Amino acid sequence: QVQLQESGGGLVQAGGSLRLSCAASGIWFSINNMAWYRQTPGKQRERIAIITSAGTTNYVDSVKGRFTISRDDAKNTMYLQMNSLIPEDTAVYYCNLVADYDMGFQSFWGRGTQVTVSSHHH
Amino acid sequence: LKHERFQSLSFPHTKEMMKIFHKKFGLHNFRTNQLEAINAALLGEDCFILMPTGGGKSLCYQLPACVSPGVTVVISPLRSLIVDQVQKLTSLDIPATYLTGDKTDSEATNIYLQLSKKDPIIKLLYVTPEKICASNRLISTLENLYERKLLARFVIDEAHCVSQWGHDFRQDYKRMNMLRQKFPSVPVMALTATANPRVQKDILTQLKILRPQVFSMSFNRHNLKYYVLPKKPKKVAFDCLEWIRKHHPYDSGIIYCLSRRECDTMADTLQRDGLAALAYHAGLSDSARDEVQQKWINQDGCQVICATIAFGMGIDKPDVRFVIHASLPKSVEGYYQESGRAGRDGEISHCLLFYTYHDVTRLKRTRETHFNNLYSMVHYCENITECRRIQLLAYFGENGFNPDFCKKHPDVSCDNCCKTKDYKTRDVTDDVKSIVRFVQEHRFTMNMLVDIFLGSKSAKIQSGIFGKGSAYSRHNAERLFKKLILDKILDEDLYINANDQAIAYVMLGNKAQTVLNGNLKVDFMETENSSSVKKQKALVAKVSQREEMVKKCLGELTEVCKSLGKVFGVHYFNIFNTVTLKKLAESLSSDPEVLLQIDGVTEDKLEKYGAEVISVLQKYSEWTS
Ligand SMILES: Nc1ncnc2c1ncn2[C@@H]1O[C@H](COP(=O)(O)OP(=O)(O)O)[C@@H](O)[C@H]1O
Ligand SMILES: [Zn+2]
Repeated sequence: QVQLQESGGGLVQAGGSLRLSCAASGIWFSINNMAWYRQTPGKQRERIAIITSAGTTNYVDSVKGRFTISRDDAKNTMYLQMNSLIPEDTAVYYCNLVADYDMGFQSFWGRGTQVTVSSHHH
Repeated sequence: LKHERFQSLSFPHTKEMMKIFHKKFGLHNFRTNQLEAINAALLGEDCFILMPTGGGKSLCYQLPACVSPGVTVVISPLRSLIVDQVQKLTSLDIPATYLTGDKTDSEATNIYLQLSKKDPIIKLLYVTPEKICASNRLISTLENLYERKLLARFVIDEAHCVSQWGHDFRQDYKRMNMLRQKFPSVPVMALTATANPRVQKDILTQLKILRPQVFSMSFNRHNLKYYVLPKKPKKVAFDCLEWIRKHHPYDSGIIYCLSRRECDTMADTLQRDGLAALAYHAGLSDSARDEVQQKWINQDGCQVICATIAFGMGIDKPDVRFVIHASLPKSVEGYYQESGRAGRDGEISHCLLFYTYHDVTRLKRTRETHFNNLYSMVHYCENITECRRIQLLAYFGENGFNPDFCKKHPDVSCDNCCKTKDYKTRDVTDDVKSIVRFVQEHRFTMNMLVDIFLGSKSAKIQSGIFGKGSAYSRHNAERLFKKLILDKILDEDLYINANDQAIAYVMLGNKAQTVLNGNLKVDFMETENSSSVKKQKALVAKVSQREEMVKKCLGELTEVCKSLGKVFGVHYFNIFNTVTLKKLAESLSSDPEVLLQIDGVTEDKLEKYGAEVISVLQKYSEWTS
């Protein structure tokens, strides 16, 4: 019923910036909240930023200040502005949409995109 | 500040000052901080004028100069600007001239002759910055005026040119401090149209003016309509052509291009479709460049110049009716100053920004800060709801501005505010009270509340606010509850369950209780959804017989100014400005007792330009009601 397409991301030197995107598609659906997850090479998924349909945001410590989650309802798109990148941020980044109560509070996921932050030159 | 102190008419100069204000300039009422700044200047104070383009800065030093012993020395960055002001002054029989450098030594010496006599009739002496630096000839003249106490004051126009932080830094302005060294007793006056406060501050520090009277103002452009439009690539030129011919077929304008090349290209494309377009940039031969500005300023075979931002700043006229940015501006600050120079004459003018995110990647190809500014520009374009006047001023941190402007001034509404011109804002404090009470009694998600509020058969509860918003759209109902979260009346906290699944629910916010007390009221505007907007009936107000005559009259009045210009050897708009002309036509009178009651109409101007103008107005004598 819901489809999440992720764009942006890739290879970038430290200190640089990235912008992830997540477009939501479907014949009809509701939105409770949308979140960005991240998964380091040898760890499980970690919710780093989340936003509700009303605009209320919320962040984890490791990203606070640097990362800015936002949403555009007219285009049903949700961004994560990643600033001051470090090699530790190297991970897979998944988009997440949680529907509201008209649906079963279903949780849809994107396939994931690679944010690779390298230290050396390019 | 508020300069109550400088607002009095008890001053000794007030008698003479008002005489020149009414009879020489032809004006009736002072604008914001004009009387205050003028009074202050005539009391020997160091003034610092901050006003947007078209504000009325010229009067703040030109009028004082006319009512002062000796001559006022005005520094300008360009002879083009200088030439226009001197043309304006001599058109009012106010003695003035300039030493820019292209005046031959014979003429130049003749100026030094009139200044040396110590009986000078000349109140304003314009001057370029490098001239003071290079020519030690001018200095030895000024020193003589100084000795006889005839150096009235140093006016520094375009004062933002001293700052490297300004959009137009000039080296010679740093060397202006040497002018104060030799002449410390002389009052100094700085003017600028820069809204950037960071630049505004630097001007004072660099020019080293010690604690001056600061006359500030709202940098809102009262007469500019701000448009952002979708840039479908490969048809920008066609959209400019389409727009211009529809809205301003017979008025001058500017189109800003990124490259010297896009200028040439844009001009060509427009030309082959029949538009009098020319390119304008540093790539042009000096003969060509001079020929372009001749044709454009005088409206002789050129309607539109396609200029690079750098080169477009180098020339100007007061009746620019539209300014188009073909691509994406480097910054909001840059864009404001660029589009701001439109409609200096105070008449309505249009500012059109063509936007696509494609231009960002284009523009992408302290340089870290340079990237920041670009994104802020992108935010401006993508924002299609908030009033664009506020978006610009918010970038400068301007405080006080009322968001009611575009609604109270329909003629100059921005595109964003055009969308909502028909929607009514109402008070819904009652409904908000009910909502806060509902939430306070009872774990609901925002959407759950919306359904109840709407009257859905999907609603869990039917007790309280159920069906209260039965006359709300689902679009509006959702917007209201969105508003309540933003205004801190409501709040939202995350609730986690079995496996890290987070679900947001609505709780009361810090500002909730202050509403129940009755201390806070909320105003909500009901709007249509984007996919639900109804078309508007295009048919516009019918013309009346008199309204048809003022157009025709104004038309002839315009040509009379055009002719008088070439005769008197002066730009057509330095005869009568656009507002003066428009008001003459609106009177349709030939009675001089009524004409002199219009801004810009003076005894001298109505004497040497009168016969031709009154002639045209006589034809419509049987319509003057
Ligand atoms: N007190 C006033 N009353 C009516 N019109 C005024 C007054 N002061 C200035 N103007 C008009 O405003 C126009 C532009 O003023 P200008 O001196 O060019 O402002 P700026 O130099 O800040 O761009 C002029 O055409 C002038 O006729
Ligand atoms: Zn507006």
